[PDB]
Amino acid sequence: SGFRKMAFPSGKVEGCMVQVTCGTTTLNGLWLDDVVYCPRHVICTSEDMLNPNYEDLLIRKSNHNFLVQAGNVQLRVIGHSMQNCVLKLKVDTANPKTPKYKFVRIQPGQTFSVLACYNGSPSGVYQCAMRPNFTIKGSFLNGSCGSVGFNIDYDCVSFCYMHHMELPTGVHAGTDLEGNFYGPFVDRQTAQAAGTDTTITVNVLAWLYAAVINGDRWFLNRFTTTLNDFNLVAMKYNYEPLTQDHVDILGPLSAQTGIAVLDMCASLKELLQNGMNGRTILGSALLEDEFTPFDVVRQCSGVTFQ
Amino acid sequence: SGFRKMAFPSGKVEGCMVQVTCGTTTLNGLWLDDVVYCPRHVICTSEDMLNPNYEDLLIRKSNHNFLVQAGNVQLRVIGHSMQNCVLKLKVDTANPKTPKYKFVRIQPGQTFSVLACYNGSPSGVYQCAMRPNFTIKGSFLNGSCGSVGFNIDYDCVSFCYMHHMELPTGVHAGTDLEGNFYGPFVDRQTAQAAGTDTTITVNVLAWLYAAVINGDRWFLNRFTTTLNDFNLVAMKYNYEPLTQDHVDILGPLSAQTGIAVLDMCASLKELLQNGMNGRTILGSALLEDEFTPFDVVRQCSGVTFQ
Ligand SMILES: *[C@@H](C[N+](=O)[O-])[C@H](C[C@H]1CCNC1=O)NC(=O)[C@H](CC(C)C)NC(=O)OCc1ccccc1
Ligand SMILES: *[C@@H](C[N+](=O)[O-])[C@H](C[C@H]1CCNC1=O)NC(=O)[C@H](CC(C)C)NC(=O)OCc1ccccc1
Repeated sequence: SGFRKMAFPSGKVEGCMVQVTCGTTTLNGLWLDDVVYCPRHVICTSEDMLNPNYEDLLIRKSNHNFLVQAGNVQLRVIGHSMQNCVLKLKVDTANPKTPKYKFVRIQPGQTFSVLACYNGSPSGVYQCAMRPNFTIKGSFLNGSCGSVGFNIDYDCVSFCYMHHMELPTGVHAGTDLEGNFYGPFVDRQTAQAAGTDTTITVNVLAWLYAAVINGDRWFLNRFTTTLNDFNLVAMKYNYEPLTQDHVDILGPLSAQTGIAVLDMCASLKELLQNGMNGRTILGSALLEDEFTPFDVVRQCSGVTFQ
Repeated sequence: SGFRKMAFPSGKVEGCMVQVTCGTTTLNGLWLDDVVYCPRHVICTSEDMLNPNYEDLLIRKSNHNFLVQAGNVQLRVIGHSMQNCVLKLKVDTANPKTPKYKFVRIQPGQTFSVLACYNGSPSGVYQCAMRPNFTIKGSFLNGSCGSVGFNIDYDCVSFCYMHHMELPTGVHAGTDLEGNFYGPFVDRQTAQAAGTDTTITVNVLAWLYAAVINGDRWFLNRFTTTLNDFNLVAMKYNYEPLTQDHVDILGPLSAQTGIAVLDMCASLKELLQNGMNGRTILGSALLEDEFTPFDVVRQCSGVTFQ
């Protein structure tokens, strides 16, 4: 028993991290087969940052301008292109540690693991959700750009995130591995504010099922609700609407615990209206929204990779 | 910026996990050089568990009785011994992925990363503290025994924990890699209760410094306290006494922020006596005690491994 914010094992991704330097800027790249992927802002200087012209900046760069190191091994760059906000550096050596992989664009509300890197060396690993406003609440300092987000399914690494920037509010924004930003953000030091965030309702319900599976059941009340009546309460507390698709995704947890999803909704309604009155759930004094239903089933059933 | 419960990258440890089966029980082992380390209760059956006689049980086992697999590769066992509560299985193949490593016995209040494994395959990674009562608050199911705890310092893996059991209260207990239990626990299904737990005061102070470094400063008050006056308040709230050694360990964070440790103690005193009145600190509605001062400096300075 027990329930923790668990990251995926990072070993498959650690083998792909390199250091990319162009001029004085050094940041991380992802080395898969004979390609290194990194944020295109590696080619900016201090006072390009307001509105860089990335195409003009790249045209002035040759292959030798890019210094790529995998540990203490130099990788020779033999070609470069730009795809949206990522650079693709073709190198003369394929990564012998390239895992089975996929590039995925994740939906808001989904979770992934972040491998935070500096100078191409891993610092740590933690679990993040793509917030409804397309930001993540991470831990990133100068030098962390090109750190990636991923999920593992059996033997396959699904890369979903590459780190580019921190908004003046302290939340984080980045791209998929095709270099399209999540949300309405640009790789410029400009005015750009995150949308109002909302709480991921299906995740909160998943975590309450996790609480029940682990023996924390004090919040279960005796009532039921309709989906429409629940959603009127969700709206008032800045929660996302619960859809029939979400009800269906919670079906396995409902079955395991014997608690109908609309009965769990009535318990959540009471928590939102009344608070927790000093009580914790799975050691938290707040309602947790960064566990998906699939995260809960994985952790509560002991799903392994490969 | 930002502050997350960050685990160490797990790749160095993932390469050492194997499956050990003796009879019907399958669990995890740690494969370093030509030795596999695993909990000795792999040799028990269902109705040995109340008071197993491990020496008599092992005497009945030969090398072929132990089936060890590293992925889909069988490792042939060529010798076995027992050291305290761990088995050491000598194998015919040295692990080619053996990292630089050390066996350490950690002190209560220190943190480590856990790589949760089933059938010798990694499931996930999370950060734990050794509680003052020598338990950990983990996430472990049947099949997780032999999962290990570790810290990484540069290139060196310090193994500190091997998982053996869950107490009837839902907290977790295990050994160092010499097979000595942390705390007064035994590898028997007997009556054994954890001591009353206490909150790790130096860690709470470290996390309040982390909050200040990341811009969450609402709780800083204008007062100071003496160490003796602070400790009278700590005792009442079931916090550990703060020692001069702890004051000294908090010196780097004090310097960075300009807040004297006894000034931070006066802010913590007010939080304990008055509560947070619905306010969060680094997204938490409770005082967090599973970050060491060294964890905070590592995360806030971007320390990498190798
Ligand atoms: C990565 C750049 N790199 O590693 O070279 C960096 C991401 C960091 C900065 C601190 N927190 C992060 O998440 N990205 C940028 O610096 C980015 C560059 C633009 C061309 C997109 N700008 C940015 O994030 O500005 C905000 C900021 C900078 C420095 C400290 C705090 C916030
Ligand atoms: C590991 C055993 N294994 O993998 O084969 C297991 C640890 C688990 C059980 C569920 N939670 C854990 O942390 N350890 C034991 O089963 C242990 C064996 C004794 C000989 C020490 N006994 C034990 O933990 O009893 C409590 C328990 C068992 C099963 C479910 C919940 C609690």
